[PDB]
Amino acid sequence: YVNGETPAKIGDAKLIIGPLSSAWSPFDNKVVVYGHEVYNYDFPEYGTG
Amino acid sequence: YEHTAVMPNKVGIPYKALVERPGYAPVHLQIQLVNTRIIPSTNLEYITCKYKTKVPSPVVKCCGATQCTSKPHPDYQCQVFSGVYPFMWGGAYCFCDTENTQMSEAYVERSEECSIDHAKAYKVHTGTVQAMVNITYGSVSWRSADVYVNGETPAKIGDAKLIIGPLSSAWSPFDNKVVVYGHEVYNYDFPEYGTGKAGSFGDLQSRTSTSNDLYANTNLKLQRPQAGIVHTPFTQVPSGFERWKKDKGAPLNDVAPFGCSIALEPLRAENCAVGSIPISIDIPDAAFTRISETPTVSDLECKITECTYAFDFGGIATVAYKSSKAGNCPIHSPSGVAVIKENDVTLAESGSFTFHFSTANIHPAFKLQVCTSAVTCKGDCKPPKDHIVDYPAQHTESFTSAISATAWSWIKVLVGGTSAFIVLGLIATAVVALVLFFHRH
Amino acid sequence: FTVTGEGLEYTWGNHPPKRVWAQESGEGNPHGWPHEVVVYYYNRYPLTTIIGLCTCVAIIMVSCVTSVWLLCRTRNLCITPYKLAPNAQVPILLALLCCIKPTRA
Repeated sequence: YVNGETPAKIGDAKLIIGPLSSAWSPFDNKVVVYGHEVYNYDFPEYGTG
Repeated sequence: YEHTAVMPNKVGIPYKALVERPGYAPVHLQIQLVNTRIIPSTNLEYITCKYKTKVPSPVVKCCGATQCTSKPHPDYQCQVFSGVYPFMWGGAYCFCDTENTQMSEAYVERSEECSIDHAKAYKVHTGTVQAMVNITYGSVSWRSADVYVNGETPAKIGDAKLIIGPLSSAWSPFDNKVVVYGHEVYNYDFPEYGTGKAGSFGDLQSRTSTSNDLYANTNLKLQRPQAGIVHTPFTQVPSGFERWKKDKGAPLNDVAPFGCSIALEPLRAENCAVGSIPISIDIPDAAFTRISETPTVSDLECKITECTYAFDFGGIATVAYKSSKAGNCPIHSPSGVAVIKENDVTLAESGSFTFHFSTANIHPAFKLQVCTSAVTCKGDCKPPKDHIVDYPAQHTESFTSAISATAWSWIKVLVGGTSAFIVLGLIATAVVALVLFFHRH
Repeated sequence: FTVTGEGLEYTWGNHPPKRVWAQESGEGNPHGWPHEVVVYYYNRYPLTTIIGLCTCVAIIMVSCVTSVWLLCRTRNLCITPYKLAPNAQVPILLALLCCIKPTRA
């Protein structure tokens, strides 16, 4: 797990993986998943059409 | 007809408004809120409860030596003791003196009560706000259904269509991480499933109450059996979850501001009071009557009989009118000085009627409109005798609500006289300067 | 417990919580003598009427000394072209009305 608290035992040794230096994510706040691909689309928010 | 306005975020106080379609009589509109739930989105991280360290049966060799294997168990422990010479019922257990072996393995598993009381660790995120609104208009009775607090989704109640606007503030009483134990909610931080200091909160963390894998550190350590008795002793630090249930502070439903009562089943935060909620409603066209089929009043005279500061409905006034025909038309005070208890009046030919109002000002200077005709009202109010009441105020206190007519006179005296006493001082130096120029030539 | 106009909620034992709100009764009288208007606003606004009284006694004090700085500067300019020459005839309007020092000689 990529966080600076949880340790993992790989065989005998113990590895702590630090947090990532960038908070960048490719996703938007709203996504549309059709089939096997994702689209950074906006929503009518269930009230409009 | 579409009528947009801004309502405050108060639960018990209704919002009264008067729509005005041209060529038609005005229709009274009353919107009241019955609920206000802020529902954040949560994902469960892990649960925690009291442990139970079970011990298997140790092996006893009469004369020999074995070493155990490392087994995939949480906090598994092995320690081989040499030369015990154990005793049981019916004489000594083994014959080979001074060289014996006891295994005495132990490990930590979950308890039976973990399916009943366990603290659940949550991370919250911003979700949906939902509210319930009570709606009436004209001669139609009260109709109610729940709405969504966002400026897009409409709700159809009765024959109207209401779009509740998004909240003006994004305040939420929850922290980023919360702990839900039993009935109440706490604001707390987690050791993130990989750490635990064996005595505070995370000495036994499981991701799911029915999960197979379990993490536990409890400083489990076996001791040597004494005097030839077949038993396995151990010492360890006590439970952190048992320690947490004593040394925990006040929950979130006793600390949170704005009077937010906290429920549990979707983990909402009910009935907060912060900001304002914009409105947008669609009154049907069948609720509008023509303007020619209504009474037209004239010669309106308003006199305030009794007024008082009290929070609830403190004021009686009388209005003398003269109407052409008999009928019904609503009353409304559009200013923020006073709110009106009544909604409509029954009219006659040159009679009188009474209305009740509540205000926070010493001298009310409000006006009301009846039968699309306005009339001003003035008076004086007295402070109330009661000290503490058990209902919220119907009105809103302004900045100049407490300033009386005597206190206004002392403000004008202590500002106008001191301003003119510099102006006379400034104009005194503009007289001898003109005189000195005349004396030069 | 201090209860303000916003309210206060208290729980006692296994009883349900109860909410109480405070009104604006006070003790003083607003329509009366100057020793009663100050008392009434001292109970309703104890945090503001001790600043506004100190502000209004500071605006008045500053305005009092600035005006007499200009009034006495006007006063000695009435006299300085007339008391240097004793044979100059002082008009009777400037003796008492326009400036304080009366005529002589």
